[PDB]
Amino acid sequence: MQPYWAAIEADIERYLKKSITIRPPETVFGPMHHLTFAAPATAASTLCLAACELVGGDRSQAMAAAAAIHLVHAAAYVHEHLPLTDGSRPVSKPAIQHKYGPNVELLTGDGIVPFGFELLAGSVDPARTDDPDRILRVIIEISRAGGPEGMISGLHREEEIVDGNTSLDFIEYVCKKKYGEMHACGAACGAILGGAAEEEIQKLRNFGLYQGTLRGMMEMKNSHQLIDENIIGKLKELALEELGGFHGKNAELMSSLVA
Amino acid sequence: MQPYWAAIEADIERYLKKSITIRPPETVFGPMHHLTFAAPATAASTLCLAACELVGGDRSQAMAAAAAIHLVHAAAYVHEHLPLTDGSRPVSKPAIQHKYGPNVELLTGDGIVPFGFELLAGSVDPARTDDPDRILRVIIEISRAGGPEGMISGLHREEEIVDGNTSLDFIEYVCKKKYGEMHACGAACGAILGGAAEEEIQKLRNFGLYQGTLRGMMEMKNSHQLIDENIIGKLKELALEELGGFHGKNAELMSSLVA
Amino acid sequence: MFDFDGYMLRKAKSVNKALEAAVQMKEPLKIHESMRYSLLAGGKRVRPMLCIAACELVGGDESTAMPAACAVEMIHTMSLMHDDLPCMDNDDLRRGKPTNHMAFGESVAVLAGDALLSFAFEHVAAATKGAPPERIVRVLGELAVSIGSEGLVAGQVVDVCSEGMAEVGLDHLEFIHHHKTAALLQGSVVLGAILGGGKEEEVAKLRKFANCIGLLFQVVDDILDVTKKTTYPKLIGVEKSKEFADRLNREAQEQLLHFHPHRAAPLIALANYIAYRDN
Amino acid sequence: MFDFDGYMLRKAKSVNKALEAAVQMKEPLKIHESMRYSLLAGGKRVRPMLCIAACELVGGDESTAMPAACAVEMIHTMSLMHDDLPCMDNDDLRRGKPTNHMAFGESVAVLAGDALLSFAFEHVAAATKGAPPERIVRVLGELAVSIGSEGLVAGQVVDVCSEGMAEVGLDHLEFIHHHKTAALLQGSVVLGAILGGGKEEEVAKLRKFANCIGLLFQVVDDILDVTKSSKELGKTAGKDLVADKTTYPKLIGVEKSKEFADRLNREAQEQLLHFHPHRAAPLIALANYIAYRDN
Ligand SMILES: C=C(C)CCOP(=O)(O)OP(=O)(O)O
Ligand SMILES: CC(C)=CCSP(=O)(O)OP(=O)(O)O
Ligand SMILES: [Mg+2]
Ligand SMILES: [Mg+2]
Ligand SMILES: [Mg+2]
Ligand SMILES: [Mg+2]
Repeated sequence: MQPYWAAIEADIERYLKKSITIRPPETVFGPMHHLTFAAPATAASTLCLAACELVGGDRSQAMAAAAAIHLVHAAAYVHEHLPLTDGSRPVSKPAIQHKYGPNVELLTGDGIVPFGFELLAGSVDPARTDDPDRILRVIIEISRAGGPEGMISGLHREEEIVDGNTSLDFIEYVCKKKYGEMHACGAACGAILGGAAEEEIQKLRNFGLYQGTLRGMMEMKNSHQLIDENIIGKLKELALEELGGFHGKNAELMSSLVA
Repeated sequence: MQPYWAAIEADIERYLKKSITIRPPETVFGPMHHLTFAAPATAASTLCLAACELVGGDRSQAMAAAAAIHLVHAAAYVHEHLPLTDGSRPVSKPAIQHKYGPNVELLTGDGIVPFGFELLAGSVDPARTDDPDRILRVIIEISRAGGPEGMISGLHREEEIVDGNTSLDFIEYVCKKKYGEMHACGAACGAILGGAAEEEIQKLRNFGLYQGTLRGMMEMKNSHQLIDENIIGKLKELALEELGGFHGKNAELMSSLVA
Repeated sequence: MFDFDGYMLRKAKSVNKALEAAVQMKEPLKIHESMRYSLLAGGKRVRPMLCIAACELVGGDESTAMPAACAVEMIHTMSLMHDDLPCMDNDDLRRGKPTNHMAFGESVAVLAGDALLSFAFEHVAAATKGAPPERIVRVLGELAVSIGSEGLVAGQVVDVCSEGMAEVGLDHLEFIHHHKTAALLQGSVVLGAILGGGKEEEVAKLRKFANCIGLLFQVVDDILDVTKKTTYPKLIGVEKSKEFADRLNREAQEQLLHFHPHRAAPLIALANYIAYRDN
Repeated sequence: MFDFDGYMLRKAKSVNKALEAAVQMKEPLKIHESMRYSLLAGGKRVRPMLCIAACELVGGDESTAMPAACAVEMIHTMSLMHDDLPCMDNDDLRRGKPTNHMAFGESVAVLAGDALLSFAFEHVAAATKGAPPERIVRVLGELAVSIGSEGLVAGQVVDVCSEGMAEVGLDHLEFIHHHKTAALLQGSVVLGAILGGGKEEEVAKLRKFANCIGLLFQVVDDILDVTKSSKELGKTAGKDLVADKTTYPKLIGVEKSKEFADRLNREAQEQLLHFHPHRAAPLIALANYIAYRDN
């Protein structure tokens, strides 16, 4: 990836390590710490800091939210790769590595999601006026994007993808749900915490939606290549359009993320 | 009550028969007329005329919408009962008889649906200034309720029901989509065409939504009996509660089918 | 005109874009997947073009007519999905790809088709901006009339009902063609023309142009099959079929004599393309 | 004179009616069917009642507390759904019906559990009316701390990871019970106390009280696990028997266990003396019920 994005990503990693310190009970915090970083990095998170900067604010205003987004995603990744006895989830080729047993992964997943809201409720600075109304709004975006009508519908419908007999349209929908909504949430939260106006939030939201969707297709391309650049050009186009109206030292970086 | 609801089904029927004249080519209108009338009537239309009068309008101001709702309903009925080659749609134990072949039933339903919209556009009285907006709004309401989001969705999920193996939650949902959406639509349009304010329309829409789910849930009791009466009352409760603010006979006569 | 092909291609493009945005994948997924499968399969988008061209012809803009353009392609598409069905023409392919019911089942093909039909009314009704309410209702009135028991569906019933009595005369063959093909083109040009704010006189000329090219297409099509059941050649011979095609084309063009020459050009250019197609 | 059976019956009807409205069937149907199947199957609603009673106690009303009350019950529910899974306690009966995974599959049970967890935060955040924004935020943080790696989840993980522990110190057995069970009850009493406008001292006193009944609740759970049948409890009872699990009926036997619950109740009610006895009657009642329930 590009220097700017990798640098933003590294600040989230630093912020996460400084926030999750292994302590007793280690049997609890070791898995919590390991599993947070074992989940893949997600742009819905760096996008939150980036969106913030673009509209005004300073990246520190969106850190807590960016960490929360990563954590909600981290929890979902852990659960979707969970060893399930009954063959309920189409035994996915993935076969990722597992340092801990199913029970500890299940539970750690369950402890990571609340940690996200904790940092958010506790990132409330006495010296910030509109702090609580925006944090609150962001908690709502996050819990919705990680809920039953968001990322969860995406994971659920993804179990119905039969390798090379499922259409591109369906796959794009699963990526929209599974990655698009979280990205849309990240750019919007950043936009919110930065201080933009409704019109910009929706623009950045719409941008996140398309970009996360395109990103999911990329990670799905390595799977079954039917992916024409017709699908990708489509989403790339849809993304940049939403960005029309932002110009400057980042509003070309935000553009680079898709270009 | 008793004879009021009948004079209503009869007025809607005399308007339909006056609107669909068998004539050349009979190959086309024979089936169109037959199928419109062989379709069980739907309370969604009744409900439309009653809500229009309930709010003060004249029964005629809602006749076109009421007939359009029956036509949309009739088309779906014809289509949900098509003998199909592939075992797509489970075999209905109570099989309707067919006086016409599959091709003619399918095409006829395609001609019946637009005839309802034709009746609506054609009912605009140029000497009545509020006519276009109310009728426009009504066409949006009916096209949405008989569309992929409404009735079509219930028709489609209906096929997933296993007779002795399906929860009541799933079923009530299929009924809210298959019948509720349309009934809600009927009461809402009746109120719109009658001159009611937004407050009255929503209340009426809500009532219809609960009424149809409830009435469709009986159509079902015939079939799968797990026919709890805890859902019947949970719904009429929510229904009869929407009437609150409205009192009298019709303002509590609507509370006559919820019996 | 210059570059008629490039012009049809810009139109198909902005229309495809708008179709994609109008019908997104969503729950229930199989219904929506089936709707896009056939709607977005790419085709010439002639109907949308007619609507848009007619709107522009009388001063309107593409933007106002777009929902209506998408609508007529919607109708067109579901009429094809229904027609491929086992109980209809029973086609397993269309343009080299599995037909809609073969991909998703007959039930979804039927239901998705129905969804495209009511959505056409909804999208026109709810997405049209730049038109007064009465104009939009009139336009919904013309769509219903052009695809119902006196338009497309009539032409489709009478045809399935005449695949049995091979003694069809000129008048009967024209009935089917006018209803099965011209009615919906007539619908396209009328919505565009009305949404565009054209006079009643203007609407009538456009209605004529469509009926002429609608029939022009089936006639020409019969001529080509021959120089490669009832057909124009079995009924009146190729010579007269050709005379007829030329008359249809000339009449179509006569309708356009009074509009601005430059706005009329795409329509005149489409009539000639229809008349001279080699294939 | 306080009619506890009457008070709870209506509080629970009121809580059950709001849980059904907050989680409706909608696409994707199976996920939602799975959420309602376990959420509305039928718990006692101790946590949501505790939340509502603490809010009313410090001056507020049920309507301001109802969404958080529902939220604690959402999170409570998913925690049982996940606890029942084959990789966890692997049970077949919960609230009198087959466990969620057995009826929808393990996949949906995990996902719907996760759905309930996230939605409890959405719901408290978006539906609470009658509370300043900083107050809601604050309550969301209390909720988060009480169900995470310093609360519910920490208790649960030390639980499965200490199931071979035969050298189970009481300090270890208290860590488990305080966290896997008392942490969620405290949060329930705290969300209510804060949402009702309570002053820090009242919050602190109710937190202490809540820690008491919270521990009492688990001791009592362990004693029913051992003196009642599965039909009775509504869930699979007796597995804690076999395993090397750290229940109280282990380290002191049902008897020395009962006396202990007795001291806890008293101790909790002693914290209620901070409040006017007429206003504390409901929480006093909820406390004896926690001690005396049969299931
Ligand atoms: C002992 C714990 C921590 C949980 C089971 O609690 P409950 O006894 O409250 O069960 P339900 O009533 O909700 O079903
Ligand atoms: C404390 C939490 C989160 C779950 C249940 S603890 P447990 O398994 O000891 O008791 P039960 O399953 O309720 O029988
Ligand atoms: Mg045909
Ligand atoms: Mg065909
Ligand atoms: Mg357990
Ligand atoms: Mg257990």
